[PDB]
Amino acid sequence: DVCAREPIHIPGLIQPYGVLLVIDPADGRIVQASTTAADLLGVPMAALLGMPYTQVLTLPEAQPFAVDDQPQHLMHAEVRFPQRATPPASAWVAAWHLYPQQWLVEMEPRDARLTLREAMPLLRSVERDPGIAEAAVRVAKGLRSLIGFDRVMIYRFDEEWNGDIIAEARKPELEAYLGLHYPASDIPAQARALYLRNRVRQIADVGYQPSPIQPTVHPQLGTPVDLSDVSLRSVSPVHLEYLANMGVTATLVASIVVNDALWGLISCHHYSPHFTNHAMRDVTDAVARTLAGRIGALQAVARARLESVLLTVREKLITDFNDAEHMTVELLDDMAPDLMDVVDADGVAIFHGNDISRHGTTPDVAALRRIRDHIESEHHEALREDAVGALHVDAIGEVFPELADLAPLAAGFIFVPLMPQSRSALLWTRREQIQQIKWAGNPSPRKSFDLWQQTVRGRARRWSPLHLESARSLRVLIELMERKRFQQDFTLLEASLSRLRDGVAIIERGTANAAHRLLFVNTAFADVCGSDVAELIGRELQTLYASDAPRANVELLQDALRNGRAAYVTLPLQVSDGAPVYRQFHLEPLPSPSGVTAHWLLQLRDPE
Amino acid sequence: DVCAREPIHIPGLIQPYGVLLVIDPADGRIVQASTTAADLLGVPMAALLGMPYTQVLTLPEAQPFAVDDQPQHLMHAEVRFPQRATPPASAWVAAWHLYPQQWLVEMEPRDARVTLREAMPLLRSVERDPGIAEAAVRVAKGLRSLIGFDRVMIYRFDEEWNGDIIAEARKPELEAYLGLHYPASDIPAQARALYLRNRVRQIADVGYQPSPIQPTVHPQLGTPVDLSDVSLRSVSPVHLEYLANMGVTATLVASIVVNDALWGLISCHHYSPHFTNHAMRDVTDAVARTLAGRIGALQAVARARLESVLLTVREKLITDFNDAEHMTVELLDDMAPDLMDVVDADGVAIFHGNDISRHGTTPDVAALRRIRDHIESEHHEALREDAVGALHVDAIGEVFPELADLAPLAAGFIFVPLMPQSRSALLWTRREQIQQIKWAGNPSPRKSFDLWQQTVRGRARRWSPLHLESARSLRVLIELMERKRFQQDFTLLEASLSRLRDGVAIIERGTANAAHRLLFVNTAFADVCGSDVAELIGRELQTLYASDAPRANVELLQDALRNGRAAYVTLPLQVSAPVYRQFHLEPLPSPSGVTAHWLLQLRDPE
Ligand SMILES: */C=C/C1=C(C)C(=O)N/C1=C\C1=NC(=C\c2[nH]c(/C=C3\NC(=O)C(C=C)=C3C)c(C)c2CCC(=O)O)/C(CCC(=O)O)=C1C
Ligand SMILES: *C(=C)C1=C(C)C(=O)N/C1=C\C1=NC(=C\c2[nH]c(/C=C3\NC(=O)C(C=C)=C3C)c(C)c2CCC(=O)O)/C(CCC(=O)O)=C1C
Repeated sequence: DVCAREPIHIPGLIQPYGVLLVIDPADGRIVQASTTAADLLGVPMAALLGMPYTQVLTLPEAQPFAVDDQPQHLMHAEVRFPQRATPPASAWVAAWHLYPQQWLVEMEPRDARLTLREAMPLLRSVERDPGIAEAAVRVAKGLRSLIGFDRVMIYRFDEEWNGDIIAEARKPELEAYLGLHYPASDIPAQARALYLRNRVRQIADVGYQPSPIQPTVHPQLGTPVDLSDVSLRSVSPVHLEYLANMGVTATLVASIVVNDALWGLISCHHYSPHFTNHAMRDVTDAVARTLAGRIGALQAVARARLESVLLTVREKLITDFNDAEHMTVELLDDMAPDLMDVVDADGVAIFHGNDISRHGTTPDVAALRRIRDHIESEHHEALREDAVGALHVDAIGEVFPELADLAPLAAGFIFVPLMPQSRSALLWTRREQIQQIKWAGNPSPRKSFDLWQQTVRGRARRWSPLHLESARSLRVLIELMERKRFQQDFTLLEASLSRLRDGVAIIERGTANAAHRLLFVNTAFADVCGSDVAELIGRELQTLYASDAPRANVELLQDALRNGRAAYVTLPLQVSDGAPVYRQFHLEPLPSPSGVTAHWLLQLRDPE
Repeated sequence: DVCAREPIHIPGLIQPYGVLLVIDPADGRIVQASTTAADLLGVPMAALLGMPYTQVLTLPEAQPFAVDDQPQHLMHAEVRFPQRATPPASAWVAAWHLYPQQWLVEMEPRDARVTLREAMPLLRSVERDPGIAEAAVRVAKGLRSLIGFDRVMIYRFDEEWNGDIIAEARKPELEAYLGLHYPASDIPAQARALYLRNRVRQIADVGYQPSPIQPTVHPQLGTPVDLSDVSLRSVSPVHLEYLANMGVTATLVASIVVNDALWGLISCHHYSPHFTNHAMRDVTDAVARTLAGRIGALQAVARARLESVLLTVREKLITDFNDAEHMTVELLDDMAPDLMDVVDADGVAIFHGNDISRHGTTPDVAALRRIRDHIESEHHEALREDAVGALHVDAIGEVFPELADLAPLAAGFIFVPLMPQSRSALLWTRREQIQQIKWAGNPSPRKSFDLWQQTVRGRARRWSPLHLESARSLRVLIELMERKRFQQDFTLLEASLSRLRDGVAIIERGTANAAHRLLFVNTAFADVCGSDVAELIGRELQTLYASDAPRANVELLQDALRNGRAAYVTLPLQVSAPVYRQFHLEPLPSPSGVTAHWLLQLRDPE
C-alpha cells in the first residue's frame, strides 16, 4: 500500500553506466542533462545546458524527428562526441525516445564480444515445446548459456500476485531458489505496471553512484522526467537494499506478458558486476516474447480441449438424467463418476427431501445434513446473495467456523441451488489438501531469505473458473428433479380427478377483456355436456349453460364469478341433441395467496 | 476436390535457384540429386550420383548426423564446393533435413544485404498495439519497407476456409486488392496443411525452368522425395498459371498460425523477379509469429471480457426469474432486454402452451408459431439429435427451405429446448444482415480478377460459440418454467380434490415392503373418519374401518388390492353408529399398465 506509493518512474536520477539528455523538439536544445553527460560529451554542465544537441552529436545512422501523439523509439545506433579529443576508450551507442513535447536520448557503451542468429535454435525449440514447465526450464538453461548469468529463473505470478520460481538454471556452487514462494509486496503494483511498458531492465552494479538529471524539473514545463522508457532509469533504493541483502551485484529481468498481462518474469542474477549490452538485451527480449507466446498458446489449446470434454460429460448427464422418468439407485450410481468429473470433485451428494445419495469420498449422511442445514441458515443469507450462481468454498473452516471439522472430506465444496429450503440440491466436495508453502523469508526489506515451510491445513484445491461454470451449467439437473417430481404428483392428482363420479371442472378467472375458461374437466363433467374432455378445455363457462336459462339463476352464478365469491344454482345445460338437462352448479372459490380468488372449483352433483 | 488431389509435396522437381541432394545416412553417398547439382558441385550427374557427400561439399558450421525417430532440421550454414576450380560467383549456404532413412540437403545463394536487429522496432510495436486490424496493417506497411516487395497483404481465412485481404501495403501506382474475397478452392486443403509444416515459402521467378531430382524415385527404397520441408520444392503449375495471369513474377508468403491453427497468410507480390535470402525469410517468420501472437492475445482478452459480462446478465436472469412466482406481463418486459443481451439477439419469443411473448425485433405470432411447428417436425428430427444443447441457424433459408421468407427478422435463431412438444420454449432471433462480398473473379485458374459484388441475403451475424454456450446455460429457465407450471397446477388440483363433497383418497401400493398406505386424503374423507387430514396421511388402508367388517366384503376389497384391479363394496368405518360407506376403489393408469396407485372414493350420502 505505502510501498506501492513510490514514484519509481520519475527518480530524477540515472545509472552512471550511461548518459541521458532531454532535448526540446522545437530548438533541438539540451534542456536537462545527467551529471555523467559533462565527462563524455566534453563540455561541462554549465554551457552543455541550453546547447543545441547537433554541436555534441555525431550520429552516422538515423536522426530524431517530430512525433504527433504516439511516441516513437529509435534503436541503439553509433554515437560520436565532436566537442572533445577522443573522449571514450570504448564504442558508444545512442537510443532515442521521441515524445511530442520532449526528446530523450540515452547513450551507453556498445561493449561488443557477444547473437540474434545464434538465439534462433533456442527460440525455435520453445515455439514447439509442450507444457509451460518444459519451455520455462528450456528458457532458463538456454538463456544462461546465451548471456553468461550466474543464475536465470522464471518467476510465475499467482492469483493473489505472489510469485513462485517455476524454473531455474544456476552455477552448480549456488544455493537453489527453485520452488521458493515470495509475497506480492516484493514487486508492488506500480512496478508491475511499469514492467508492461518497459519489458527489459538491467542493473549493471547494485549500489552504484546514481547520476542525477541536473535541472530535476523541466526548465519551462516544470515537470520531472518520466524515465519509464529510459533503460538507464535509477531503480528503487528499497529494491537495491533487497538485492544487496540477497548478495547480487548485477540484475537483468524481462517480463513474460501473456494476453496483455504480466504473467511472470525472467529474473537473472550475477554475483559480480555485469553490464548486458543492447545486443544481449534485445536477445533476452526475443526469448521473453517467444516464451510468453508459447505459454499463451498452450493455455489457449488447454482451455479449448478441457471445455469440450467437460461439455460432452455435461450433455450426457443432461440427456441420461432426462431420459429416465424414475430416478433408480443404479441410475445415480452410473451418473456419479461423470457428475464428479464435470466439476473435478472428490465426492458428490444428491438431495431430494430428507434423502441423500452420497458418492465418491464425502462426509457421512449426518455431516452432509449438518453442512446443508448450515448453508440454508438465516445467519448465512448474505453468502447466497454475494455468491454468483453456485455457493463454493475453498476452505470450509474459514467461511463456516462451526463446520471447522469435516475439513478432511469436505474442505471445499460447490453447493447448488442458491435458493433456500428447495427440496432438490447438489453438493460437490473436495477433500483437504495439506499445502506446503516454501517461503523464502517469513511474512523496508527482509535481511534473511531462510526457508520457512508454512503447513496449511483445512483447505482444498482451488475451484477453477472452468469447473465453477461447469457447476452453474448443471443447475438444470436440480430443476429437472423438481419438475419431474411435480409432474409425477400432478398427473396422479389429474388421474384421480379425471376418474371421479361427481363431475368436476377447474375454472380460471378471466379479466375485464378476458372470460372465465375451463382449465381442467373430468370425464364425468364432459359426458353430461356431450363433448369430449379435450374439446371442452379452454371453453368459456358461459357456453355450458343453455342460452335459455332464467335471468335470476344465471345472474346468481355471474355475481359470484364477478365478485370472486361462491354460488349454488340449478341451471339447464346446452343440449347437443335434445332432452333438457338441468344440473345444480356448485361453484366454490379456491384459495389464493392474496385471498383474491384466481380459480374456482365447479362441481355438478351426479344424481343418485 | 480435383485441386487438393494434386500431391504438391512429391513433384520430383525443384526451383532452379538452388541445389538438392538426397543422401543415404549409412554410406553418406548421394542417392538422388537435382540436375542443378552437377553445374555447382563440379562433378556431372554421372559420377556425382552414388558419390560420398563429403567429397563434393565441405561444411565448416554444421554437419548432418543420425536421427532415431523425430527428424531434425539444421539451419542455413556456409557450404563450399571442393570438386570445382572456383565454382562460387556468389556465396552459398546449405540447410539439412535429417530423417531416419534419408538426409536431404538443400543449398541456395547467401545473397547478403540491419536485418533481425532492424525488425525489432516493428516486432515490439505490433505486440503493443490494440486490435487485429491495427497490427495487420502495421505488419503489411512495416514488412513492405523491411523486405522490399511491391505489395504485402494479410489474407485472413474465414469459417468456410475462404479468404479476405484485411490489410495491404503496395506501390502507390498499383491497383488495390484490399477487401477482396477469394474462394476456399484457391488454397486447397493439401496446400493449407503444408503451410502449417513449411512456415515460409518463396517463388523467386514465376515460370522458372524446374530442375528435376535425377532418380525420381529412391534407387533402393522406390519412393518419391517428400519435399514437404524443402524450401526449393517446385510449386504447382496451377498456382504458377494463376500467378502469371495476375502478372506477378515473384512471391513470398508466410503463415499466420494462431493457437496451432492456420489463421491466415502474409502474401507478398513482386512484379519483377526477386529471391528472398534465408535471412529475410527468417525475418518474415519472426513478424508472422509476432502478428500470430498479437491476434491470439487480443482474441483471448476479448473472450475473457465477454464471458464476464455474459455471466453477470445470466445470473441476473436466473435470480429475477426464480424470485417471481407469477409470470406477469411487466415481469417478461423487464427480463426481455437482458434475455436478448445474454445471447446478443435482436429479438426473443417466450413460449408456454399456445401463448407466445414476443420482444425486440421478431416475426409476428403467426410466423413464430410457423417456425416452432417446423422445428418440432418429424422430417426435421435429424437436426435436434445432431444439435448440441440448443438448435441454432445462421441462415434460416438454407436449413429450413419452407421458412425461406421470415429471414428479414428471423434469419438466424437459437431454439432451446431440443426436446419435441415440451410446453415451454425460448427462441432467440437475429435479423438479416446483408453482406456485400467483393469477389476478385466470379465462382484450372481464372484469367480475370474483375470486381463482382455479391449481395448476400438471408443470413444473420454468426452465433459465436460463446453466445451458444450462454444459450445452453439458460436451459435452466425452461425447466424453471416447467417446474413452476406443474407446481401451480398440482396445488390447484390438490386444493380442488380437498372439497368435492364425496370422500377422496389416493392409495399408494404396498409393493413388497409395507402395505397399501394413504398418499392423499381430502377434508370430506378425513371428517367421515374423524381424524384430521395430516394425521391420516401415511396410514394403512386396513387401519380406517374398525373390527366389525364382514369377511366377504373385506376379502372383495383385498382381492382388488392384491390383483391391482377395481372394486365396489359397502364397509363400516371407525365409529368415534358404525358409519357404513360405498368403498369405490378404481385403479389409476400406469406407464407399465401394472397399477401403482388407486383412487378411493366414498359417495357422500344424498
Ligand atoms: C517496497 C517493498 C519492497 C520489499 C519489501 C522488497 O523486497 N522489494 C520491494 C520493492 C520493490 N521491488 C521492486 C522490483 C523487483 N522486485 C523483484 C523481486 C525479486 N527479484 C528476484 O531476483 C527475486 C528472487 C530471486 C525476487 C523475489 C524483481 C525481479 C524486481 C524488478 C527488478 C528489475 O526489473 O530490475 C521495485 C521496483 C524497482 C524499480 O524497478 O524501480 C520496488 C519498489
Ligand atoms: C485450384 C487448384 C486452384 C485455383 C483455381 C487457383 O487459382 N489456385 C489453385 C491451386 C493452388 N493454389 C496454391 C497456393 C496458393 N494460392 C494462393 C492464393 C493467393 N495468393 C494471392 O496472392 C492471392 C491474392 C492476392 C490469392 C487468392 C497463395 C497465397 C498460395 C500459396 C503460395 C505460396 O505459399 O508460395 C497451391 C499450392 C502450391 C504449392 O505451394 O505447391 C495450389 C495447388
